[PDB]
Amino acid sequence: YSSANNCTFEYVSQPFLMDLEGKQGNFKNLREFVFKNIDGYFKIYSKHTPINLVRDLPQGFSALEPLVDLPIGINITRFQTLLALH
Amino acid sequence: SNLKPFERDISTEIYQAGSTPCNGVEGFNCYFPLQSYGFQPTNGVGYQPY
Ligand SMILES: *[C@@H]1O[C@H](CO)[C@@H](O)[C@H](O)[C@H]1NC(C)=O
Ligand SMILES: *[C@@H]1O[C@H](CO)[C@@H](O)[C@H](O)[C@H]1NC(C)=O
Repeated sequence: YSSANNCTFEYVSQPFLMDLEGKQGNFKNLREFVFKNIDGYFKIYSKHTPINLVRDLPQGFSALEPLVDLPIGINITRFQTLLALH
Repeated sequence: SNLKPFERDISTEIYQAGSTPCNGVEGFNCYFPLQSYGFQPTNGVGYQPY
């Protein structure tokens, strides 16, 4: 983006530093999320786990902890992802 | 349509009583969803702001 206009909410967490430079191969971290909207509350659950696997999803039980509950009240029908290009 | 609890309907689409295209026009079956009251200190009890 190149703008910021008519904002009704902003949140920023504490700054950290993570992998940014270009790498290609087996993935190292699987970060799973659940996004749901209940009565205007946007509930985000997630779990980050180490992996050593490039192929399809590993089989194995893993529970997702809750992390965020955002009161937004927006009628959501579509969504899109954001990809990083080197 | 009606609203779900705690829905904030900010939309300003042109309401149609019957069925006709509307493109921001005020016409027969092309009405606005936005309406207002004119509150004056002399208006009736049921017409005062709360
Ligand atoms: C956004 O801000 C402008 C101010 O120029 C205002 O006129 C407009 O109603 C606001 N809301 C939207 C949805 O654009
Ligand atoms: C949300 O928007 C869609 C239009 O894409 C509409 O059909 C639907 O009724 C809206 N939901 C509510 C609760 O108004």
